[PDB]
Amino acid sequence: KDTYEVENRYLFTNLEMFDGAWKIRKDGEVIEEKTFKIFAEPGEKRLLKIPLPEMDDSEYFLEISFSLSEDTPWAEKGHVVAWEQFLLKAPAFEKKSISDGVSLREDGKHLTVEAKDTVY
Amino acid sequence: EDWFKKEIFLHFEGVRSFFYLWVNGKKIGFSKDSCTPAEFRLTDVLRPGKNLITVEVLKWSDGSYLEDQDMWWFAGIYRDVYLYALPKFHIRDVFVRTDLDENYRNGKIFLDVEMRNLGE
Repeated sequence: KDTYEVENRYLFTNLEMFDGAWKIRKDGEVIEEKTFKIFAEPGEKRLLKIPLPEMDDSEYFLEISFSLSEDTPWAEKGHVVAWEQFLLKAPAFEKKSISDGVSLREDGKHLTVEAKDTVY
Repeated sequence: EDWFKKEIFLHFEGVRSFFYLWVNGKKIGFSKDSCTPAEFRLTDVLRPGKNLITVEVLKWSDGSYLEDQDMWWFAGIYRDVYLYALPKFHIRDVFVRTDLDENYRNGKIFLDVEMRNLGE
């Protein structure tokens, strides 16, 4: 969950040329962003350690991305060349006992069901 | 004379297989199915006292192509005919349905009443 293996598949490019970033998303919204650099020659595999926070019953998702450190003839600083995402933790589902009532009215052509301020 | 403060209808219960209708020389229309009724409103083309009803009946029609039952081919006004009068404002159609509870004990009645106005 905290350990990730990066593999450089460029023929003639070191991964040091790119700005690394990782983000953690709680139920879709983010909560933690960090930048990093990683040295890896063409072909090489390198490990990446990501400290994780204590996590409540929400659903957590990591996203790891590389971008352009500075402008290029074909694109501007920050442009994203590669990303991958992973489920950290699934969510805990709640189930709630409902005590409140529901009415019902039958007529020739309709069944009517009332609950709070909604009629079906 | 007391019929003309009301709406008058000419009802054929059955005719096989096609027929035209004239009233007092004039052409009211036609009808094709041999086993359901034909009804005409005649309040406008009818006069107090003596009135002439003329009916032309054909044995074979395009309606015969759907009446190829394993049975004798007959023809002619083979069910009752009659006139009757309703108030200007009258009950055109009724649909009565009935439900029964899960135990088949208690009942519900579902009533549709269609009304029709003609100058009331």
